[PDB]
Amino acid sequence: SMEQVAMELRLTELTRLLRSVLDQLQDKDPARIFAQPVSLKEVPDYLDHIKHPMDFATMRKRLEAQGYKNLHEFEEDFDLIIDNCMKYNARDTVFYRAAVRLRDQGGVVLRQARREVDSIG
Ligand code: NA
Repeated sequence: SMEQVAMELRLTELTRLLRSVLDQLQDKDPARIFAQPVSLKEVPDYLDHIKHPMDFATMRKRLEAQGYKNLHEFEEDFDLIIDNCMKYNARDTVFYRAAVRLRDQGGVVLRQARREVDSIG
């Protein structure tokens, strides 16, 4: 059907907006602390602490499969990256502090994305 292709035109265009948003969030992490999953060989207890790991490469694979049906789903994943990191690492660490900064800088980008997704549809 034609409707399915119009929805697909919108899921596709959402993906195009989310890709720009992802690239912009990932520029606020020049250290690349959040680029790839935490290594279970280097952190073998990780899953005893964090039940849903997330990272930017994993978000990108989902994005490129058109796996985000709305901005809420995308934001949930971004907040995992931040939230996992602030739980696992102590407050006085470079990692915990990188997450705070990412969150703060990410907020501005996400605020305007919520407007563009509402505005365009
Ligand atoms: Na903690």
